[PDB]
Amino acid sequence: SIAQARKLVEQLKMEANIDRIKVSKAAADLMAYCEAHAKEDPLLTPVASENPFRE
Amino acid sequence: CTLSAEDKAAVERSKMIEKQLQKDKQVYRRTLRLLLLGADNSGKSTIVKQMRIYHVKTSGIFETKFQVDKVNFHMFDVGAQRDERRKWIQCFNDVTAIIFVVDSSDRLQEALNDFKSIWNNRWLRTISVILFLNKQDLLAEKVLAGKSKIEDYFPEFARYTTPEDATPEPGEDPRVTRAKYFIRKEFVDISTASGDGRHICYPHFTCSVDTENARRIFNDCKDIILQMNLREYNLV
Amino acid sequence: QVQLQESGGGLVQPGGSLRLSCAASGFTFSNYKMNWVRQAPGKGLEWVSDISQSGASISYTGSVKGRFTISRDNAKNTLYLQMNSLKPEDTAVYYCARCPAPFTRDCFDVTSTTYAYRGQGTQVTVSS
Amino acid sequence: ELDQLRQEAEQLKNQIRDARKACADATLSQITNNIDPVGRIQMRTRRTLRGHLAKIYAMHWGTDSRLLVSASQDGKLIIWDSYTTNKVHAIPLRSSWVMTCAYAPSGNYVACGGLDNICSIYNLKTREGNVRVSRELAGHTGYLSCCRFLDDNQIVTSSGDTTCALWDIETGQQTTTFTGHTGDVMSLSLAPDTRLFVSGACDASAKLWDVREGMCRQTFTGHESDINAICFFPNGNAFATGSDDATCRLFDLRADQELMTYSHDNIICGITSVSFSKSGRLLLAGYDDFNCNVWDALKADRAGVLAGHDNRVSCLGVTDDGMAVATGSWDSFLKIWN
Amino acid sequence: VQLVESGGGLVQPGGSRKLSCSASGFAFSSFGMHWVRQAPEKGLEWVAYISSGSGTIYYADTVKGRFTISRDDPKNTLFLQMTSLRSEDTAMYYCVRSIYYYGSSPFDFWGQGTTLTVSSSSDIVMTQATSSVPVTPGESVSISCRSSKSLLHSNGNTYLYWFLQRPGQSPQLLIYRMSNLASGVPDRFSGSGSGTAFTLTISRLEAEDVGVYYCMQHLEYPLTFGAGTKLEL
Amino acid sequence: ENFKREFPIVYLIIFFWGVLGNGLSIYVFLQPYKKSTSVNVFMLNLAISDLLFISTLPFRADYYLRGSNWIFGDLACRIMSYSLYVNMYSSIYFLTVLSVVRFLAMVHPFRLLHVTSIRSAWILCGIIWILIMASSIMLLDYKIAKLQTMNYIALVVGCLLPFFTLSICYLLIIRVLLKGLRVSHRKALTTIIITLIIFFLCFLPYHTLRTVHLTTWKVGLCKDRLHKALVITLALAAANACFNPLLYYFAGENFKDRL
Ligand SMILES: CCCCCCCCCCCCC/C=C/[C@@H](O)[C@H](CO)NC(=O)CCCCCCCCCCCCCCC
Ligand SMILES: CC(C)CCC[C@@H](C)[C@H]1CC[C@H]2[C@@H]3CC=C4C[C@@H](O)CC[C@]4(C)[C@H]3CC[C@]12C
Ligand SMILES: CC(C)CCC[C@@H](C)[C@H]1CC[C@H]2[C@@H]3CC=C4C[C@@H](O)CC[C@]4(C)[C@H]3CC[C@]12C
Repeated sequence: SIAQARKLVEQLKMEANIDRIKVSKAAADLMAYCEAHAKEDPLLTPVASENPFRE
Repeated sequence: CTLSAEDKAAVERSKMIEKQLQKDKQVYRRTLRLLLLGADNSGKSTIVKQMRIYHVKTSGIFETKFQVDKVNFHMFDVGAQRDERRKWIQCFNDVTAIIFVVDSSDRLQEALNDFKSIWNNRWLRTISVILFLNKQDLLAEKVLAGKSKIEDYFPEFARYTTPEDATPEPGEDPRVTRAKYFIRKEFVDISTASGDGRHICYPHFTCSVDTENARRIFNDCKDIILQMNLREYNLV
Repeated sequence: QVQLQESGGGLVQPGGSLRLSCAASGFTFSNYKMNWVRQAPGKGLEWVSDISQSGASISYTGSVKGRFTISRDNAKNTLYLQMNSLKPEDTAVYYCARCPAPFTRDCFDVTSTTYAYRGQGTQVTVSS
Repeated sequence: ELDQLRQEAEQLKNQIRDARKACADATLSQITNNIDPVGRIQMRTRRTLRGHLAKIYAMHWGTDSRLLVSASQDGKLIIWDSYTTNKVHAIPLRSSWVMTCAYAPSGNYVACGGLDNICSIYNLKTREGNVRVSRELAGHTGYLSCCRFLDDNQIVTSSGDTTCALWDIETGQQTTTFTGHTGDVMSLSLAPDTRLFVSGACDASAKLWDVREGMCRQTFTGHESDINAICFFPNGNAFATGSDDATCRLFDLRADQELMTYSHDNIICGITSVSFSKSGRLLLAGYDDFNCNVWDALKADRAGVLAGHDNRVSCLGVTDDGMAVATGSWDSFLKIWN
Repeated sequence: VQLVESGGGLVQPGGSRKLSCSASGFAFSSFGMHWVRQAPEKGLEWVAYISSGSGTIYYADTVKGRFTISRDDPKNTLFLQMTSLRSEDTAMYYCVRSIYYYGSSPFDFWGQGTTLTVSSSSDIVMTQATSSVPVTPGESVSISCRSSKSLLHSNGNTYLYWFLQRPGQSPQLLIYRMSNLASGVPDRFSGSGSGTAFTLTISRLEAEDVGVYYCMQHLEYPLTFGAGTKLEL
Repeated sequence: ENFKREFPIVYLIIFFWGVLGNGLSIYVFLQPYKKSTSVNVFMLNLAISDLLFISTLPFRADYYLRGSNWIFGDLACRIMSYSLYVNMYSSIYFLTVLSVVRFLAMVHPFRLLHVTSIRSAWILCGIIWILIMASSIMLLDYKIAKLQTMNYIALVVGCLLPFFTLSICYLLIIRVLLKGLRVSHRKALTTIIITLIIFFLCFLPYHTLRTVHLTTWKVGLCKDRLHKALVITLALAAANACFNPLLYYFAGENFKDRL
């Protein structure tokens, strides 16, 4: 069990000493990606004429 | 018509596939699928040996086939899985008759908790359990000629006073019958406490030399089928 | 993250009254059927007490019938185990375990050699 | 003695929580309060694929957004046309307890695996007629939960032995073994560029992995119960977790903490599957209460319900071009929606 | 993965001929089976068809009701009878298999089918360009063909094939449905089209890329061909 | 010559309750479930038979209310009467085949002789429907016609034979249920015995009374009890369409699952 505590603490070092971009950036990035691809999501803006699953 | 010749022969392919799917559906519904549960002390492997006489290193599930009276049974012993079982147990919601094997001679409250957790589990309700109260012989020697008692680990056994037994084995001592009934009652209390009608538990008193364990699955199985047919033919 | 920190434990005499506790954080407490499980030395985990979601249904192992009492203050997120007349055999390390899933009445594999919503545990000792 | 190391691990937890808290002064919703709601999303069962005898654990789309593989506990891999409802192939399995299926991104292969601990690779586009087994990948000690092809020769298989494993299909030998989770691993999601993959397990934790060496980059722990399904956002800088505490949550890798939880009080059953659409505005989650809910991934409210299944929804999938979602279910029927 | 046949040779203009086939190399009972016949100093001609799970048995318009294409899934044989043999139906017979499902490549591997000889209509037409076009290696040929009826179903695909043959051995598929290359065909062969007339482009015409470039449509069942353009060195 | 007794309201009540009990049933049988097996084909057949019968009911109700009203209508009188009382003899056979299916399921469950929903079930539907129609198209014509021998041969096979088949099937099922008792066996026994009694009620009382005088009272004499009881059979036959929804598929779970 001592080696298990060893390998957990080694890992918990890594997630601690890793960089984090502030949440504002990530929220803005996801929102910008959603804006970028909205016009071509055929489930959100339903297909106009070309959808292959009619009738 | 409005589809080409390629689409035509594609549809002939899909239909030829339906023919095989129907043959397999005829195979798949005439077979009864049993999930066999149990612990390390339970004679689970010996029961599997019993049906094999009646009938690949890290294998994650085992699978034995036996037939009783021209009815194919298909028993799924669990192999190299981990201790936790709340996920891989969901794979067996549509089986007939979980076959639960317990060590009667005792750890027994662990078996009671296993039964209670199988019984009350969503996705495992509507499945009728078939208790095999195993190791009955060991229970006989443990009670009739032993210092170990059921009064401890189970205080409500001193004030038990066996119900009117129907027809025990002639050689069974009154104390043997008393304990043998107390353990079965202990399981049936869980069985009847929450599984209203879509559930039955079919307790049995089985041993390592018990050569009727296959038939006692057939009869229970037959009766589990009958209840399903009663609900689906609207007859109840 | 799902935390379950036990309290209590010690060197009560064979007959003393020792109260366990269990701080819980990281889950909405009220929705889970929690447990008490203990590990006597040289043996696997055994299940002890089985308080329900709201404090209604309660179960015990036979060996602690009458002797042990379980309560839970869902407002204080805390599980409890009142141990009385501690006979000199239940000297186990005592884990505060939890139901795998909410809104459920059964507890699969709570006494698993591996289970994840269990606790660190506390130790009870007797004879001194 | 040993308690010193465990206390230092607790201190590492405290510092990690402090860092994750300090990198957040505004929730996702504040940043996306002014974005226009998606309105009501209505999707109708265009096709219904029937032919599976028993419940369906997994479906995987092809990359052509037209072919589709589904696995069922009768022990069939069936490959569908999903434009027409034709059955392209119907593969019988040696183990009828398959929990997962995958379709190779080339379209050449399918792997199923399941409760037998082996990932069987099936060759579809053989010069010969029938679909035969490429090989079986036998190195896991618990049931296979998920499996995803990286290419024709690399497949990432998740297992109930708490470890994910990267395989080399030519040799049949584990190229890498990922060994962080304590509870067994239930779902798997390759990154858009296949450099990473997230992994949700029965310890209520999701781990971001680096599939170059086999070490865990990040661990995300926000859920209450065990995590049943994961899926990267189309971006690759986020992922959604479908858990058993009746919630879905969106985690992002770069900030490395939870962004929103998609929950409603009426839901008290677990999530079985998650999927985004194409722009990641529309998270689709399958439930145990028999019907998929469509979640506005940026508002955190329901918009649309895919209620057409008699039993629990066991799998989901959006096409690579995003035209359709297919939902398998324990009633043994696949439905394509639009 | 071989297809071989039996019988064949001299025949009378009213003699019964049992032209069998043998297929002992693949999953026989998952494949559609056509027959295609080569008139000796001419092009090659479509004949009977029998789909997987014999349930669609189409025929030509010149032999319709004479020779009863059959099947034997156990023995892996295409038994054929024939008795009429109208003095000009004698030719070189080919046994092409084809599997039909989305993305599949039909008309992939052909047999040999010996050359028995006699001892004495709203179909489509696949007309091709000059039948020789002599070109030396290294040059990019662009031999084409013409379809009377537009080979473009509302699916979105053109049902035009492209075959090559050699002085000797049987033909092969190069590019099925006018774009998609076959299995063992070099990436030098290609294809592009508009709907009724269009071409395949080769680049590095080596010593084995020489032969007659036949062509097929697959919208209706005359399954027509052309005279074939024989590229010379 | 004994029909001048207009006891109208009964027909209208039966029409209301039967149509509400049967439209719901066809609607919920119309749901795309993997239903149970080929057992809802038979109940669908019975439901549509009952629907068409109860649909024919209002116009003969008008006839028996206003004696001269229906004869005004059109040529349809003969087709209506003759080839729409094909329903009753077909509705009988559908309930008797349903009873045979139930007997096979309950008493002999390890013999899968009730399968094939698509078509080894609808083949029986087509056989019964078309065979009954064809056996009826030999004598297409209320207003009486010479049907002396017609009733007798219809009774020996189309009336009593299902009785000796339905009764035996349900009795053989009852033998099983006698020896979980309480929850299942008692509720199956109640449903079975109620179905048996109500079937014996209507059907037998319309048939025997219609035969006797297909032998006595239009070729001879009668008195008020006979043809009034005669109304009993017509009314009770009608009455059934009201119970057929509640009888076979009110206490069942299969059915109550859908709605
Ligand atoms: C399906 C497999 C096996 C074959 C099927 C057997 C057929 C089952 C249905 C029977 C035949 C076709 C349907 C025929 C209907 C009429 O036949 C009609 C009974 O509905 N006539 C009589 O009852 C005649 C009875 C005579 C008694 C007269 C009293 C009143 C009854 C109505 C007629 C009154 C006659 C009026 C005074 C002359
Ligand atoms: C007897 C009268 C009322 C009609 C008889 C019913 C007819 C439809 C036939 C058709 C299906 C038949 C069954 C076929 C299966 C068998 C064989 C054996 O298991 C005993 C009888 C049994 C169970 C038959 C019962 C008789 C049966 C039910
Ligand atoms: C549903 C039934 C009515 C089908 C029609 C005929 C009935 C009479 C037939 C069908 C098959 C028959 C039963 C099945 C076989 C047995 C076992 C043995 O004891 C001989 C008679 C007996 C007990 C039969 C009694 C009559 C039976 C029930």
